[PDB]
Amino acid sequence: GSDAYNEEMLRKRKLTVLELHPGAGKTRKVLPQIIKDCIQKRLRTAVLAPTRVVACEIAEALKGLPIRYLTPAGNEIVDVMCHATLTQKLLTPTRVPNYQVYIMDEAHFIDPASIAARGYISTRVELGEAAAIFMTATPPGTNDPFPDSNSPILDVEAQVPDKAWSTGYEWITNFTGRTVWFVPSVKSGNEIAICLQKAGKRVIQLNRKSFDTEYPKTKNNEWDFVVTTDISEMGANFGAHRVIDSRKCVKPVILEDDRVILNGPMAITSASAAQRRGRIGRNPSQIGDEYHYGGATNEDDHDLANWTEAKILLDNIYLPNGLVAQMYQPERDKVFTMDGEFRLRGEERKNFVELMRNGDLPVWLAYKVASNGYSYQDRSWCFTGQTNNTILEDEVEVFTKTGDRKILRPKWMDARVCCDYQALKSFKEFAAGKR
Repeated sequence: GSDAYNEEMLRKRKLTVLELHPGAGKTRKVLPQIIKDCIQKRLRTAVLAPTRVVACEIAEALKGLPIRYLTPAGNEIVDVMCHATLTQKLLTPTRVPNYQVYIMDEAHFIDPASIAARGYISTRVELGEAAAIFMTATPPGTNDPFPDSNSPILDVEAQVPDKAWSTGYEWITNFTGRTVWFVPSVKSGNEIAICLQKAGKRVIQLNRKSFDTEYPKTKNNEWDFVVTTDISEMGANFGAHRVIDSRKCVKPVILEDDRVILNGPMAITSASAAQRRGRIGRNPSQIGDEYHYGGATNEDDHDLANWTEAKILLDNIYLPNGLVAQMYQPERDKVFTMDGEFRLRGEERKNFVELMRNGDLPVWLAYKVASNGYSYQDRSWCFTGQTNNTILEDEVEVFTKTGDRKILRPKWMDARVCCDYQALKSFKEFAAGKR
């Protein structure tokens, strides 16, 4: 694919993918060119970043242009927001400008709200109401683990250990410079960190929890190893020389529409493998950048909660005249449910929104509660299943809004609300009517 923008990509019915090499040297000389042109042509433009990190990067690039920065809360016709901000506005009937132009950065993001916004955007574009530009090193549909790069990358199939080692693995410990090592879980990373410091290496550990505090500590490069989960596949830049990829993740997976579990280690998609690899090969300067990788790559991931969630969101975004919001074309092969299967109506839909918005419940859980006639402030469903016992140690008592010391045992189990301590406590709060 190509990285070259031209102004013909802004006429209505156009959907373009700019396949950019990872670097600031293109996205942040390109995005401004597109935005200047949208201003030149008086086009109501929406610019969509995956995370808060990438929006503050986009804002920097566009400083001194008339841009409005949106959040969940007059001369500017160009609005910057998170993928999730768009999808939220769509779900919760809040007025959104008739955007003639959507620019989605990291348009591979496999996050329920991203998929669903790609679905809505592509639909509007098909109908002749808008143009769209999706920017991504790894477009949906592509299946290439080793894409184009800025510098050459040396790709190396290798024995990569998932726990500490005493002997062997000279290649890992010899290395002069700087390594990003992608792991499935923190515990696996913890084990590997300790092994590394028992070879006098210095290791920053990045995960969803540690990220905001530790990501900045790597910016000054006084480290030999960053040991990271898939948090670092998106909006995370390093001065590294090589990448070691286990080629594994842990994902929320649906078993049985009756249980979501966190299943791993399993094999990552080719997009994830490309993004992990994509931390190196960024600077034409640095030529001996390497990528040592473990297991194989797998695109059969229908099981993932994320794909059912995206579809739940999409079915609940409304369009005039019996039109059907479909997924971006390359991602339709992931949805197996009928169009409008998950559509909720009136009371059920308002509760669905409030349970995600004010409830902080996963899309899947929120759907299951609203699906079954249950209201926002009714929490009876938390204590009226069986063998769905959440446990601290050995059985979690809770002190309700209205009396009892009821035992917590919800009708539906989502691992994502009892996988942490902050997760569980937050879910305890919820059963207890206390938000």
